[PDB]
Amino acid sequence: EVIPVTEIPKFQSRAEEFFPIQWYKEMLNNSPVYFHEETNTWNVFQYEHVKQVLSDYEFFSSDGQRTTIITNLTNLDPPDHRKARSLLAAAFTHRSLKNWEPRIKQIAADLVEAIQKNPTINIVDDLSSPFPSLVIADLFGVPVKDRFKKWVDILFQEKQRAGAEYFQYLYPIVIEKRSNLSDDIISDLIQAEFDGETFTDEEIVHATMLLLGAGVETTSHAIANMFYSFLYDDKSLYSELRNNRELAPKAVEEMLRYRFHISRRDRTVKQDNELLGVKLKKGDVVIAWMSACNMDETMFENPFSVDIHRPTNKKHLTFGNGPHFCLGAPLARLEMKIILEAFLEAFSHIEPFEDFELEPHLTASATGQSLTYLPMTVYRH
Ligand code: HEM
Repeated sequence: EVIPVTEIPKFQSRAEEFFPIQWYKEMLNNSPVYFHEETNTWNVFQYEHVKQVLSDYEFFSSDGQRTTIITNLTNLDPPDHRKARSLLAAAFTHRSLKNWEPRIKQIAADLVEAIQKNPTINIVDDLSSPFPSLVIADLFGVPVKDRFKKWVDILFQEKQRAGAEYFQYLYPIVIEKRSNLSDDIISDLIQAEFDGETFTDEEIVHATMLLLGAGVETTSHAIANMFYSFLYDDKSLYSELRNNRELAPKAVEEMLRYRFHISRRDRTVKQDNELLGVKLKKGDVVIAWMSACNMDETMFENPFSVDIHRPTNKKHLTFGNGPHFCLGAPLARLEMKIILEAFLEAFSHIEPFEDFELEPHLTASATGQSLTYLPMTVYRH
């Protein structure tokens, strides 16, 4: 049973759903452990409850009958999760993340080089939408000619057709790489082994589709919302980053705490318990609202303000917590750092369009509402 999580807050505007800080403050102050009769869900907003739901799989299972949304990795609890996680993790080593940085830098340099003389840019079409698709295509090892945005657009049934077309495209590339191994994700998934078990070629195609669904639109949203913040939240932050070019990672971590909305994951209660202060029964569904708990003043001082120097920022739960903690988190942080650093090198100052209207430039997405357009005036020094 697909649970329509959109019906819990019932937002009055796309703009509110895009940045629901008023609703987070209401739930944290008045209703932090909230039973929603219409969806038959429990809803938790406080940092210590959200963290417990995400990680304590003995009590809060990822593999229940009801959900908020090809290996089903995200739907497995330990012990069955260990093999799937280990085989996919073979493509996300410390060595690969080190080797990816100069490749991702090249891609960012080319995207920014295309807009370097622009008086005005559109973050979405010029940067946030193409960049994570161009990156994942390079990291997969796709032929240079195919270097792909189309796929994830369509991968959003339209869905049956698109998945069958991706499969026919990639299946012969995996077979080819099995005989012709290179430093790319597909080659690392071919060589992966757990207790003598390996992926089949078909499983590797599915693994790449899971990585596309996990890592493209999420990263696009995170980048667009970071640039949104520089225009609309702390308008002095961009200047601070220009003045000290080592601050990019701190800025990325604060934009993942402050401007990624809405982050929520569901679990199914596995055993009766009152760990969240209320009696729950086996089969109950709990939604953990990570974006809300990222503004819990018990963990984050001055939580409704941008502060890239807040020493707790690295504790945000935008990537989850526990066994399912985002496999892509290092890559996501690297992509956001590299695109921000390339942008800072090109542009001395950015300004919003006085006439930009948010409501007409938001569309429904898996995370709530996403920018369709984000204009800015840019300057060079
Ligand atoms: C800003 C970007 C991203 C965000 C906000 C994000 C968020 C998340 C979250 C919250 C989970 C945990 C789900 C849960 O507990 O139920 C997760 C899992 C995962 N993410 Fe990410 N993600 C991002 C980028 C990426 C990228 C770039 C990749 C890969 C290229 C990726 C691959 C995955 C995978 C494979 C899992 C499943 C791990 C498991 O279930 O063991 N993600 N992501």
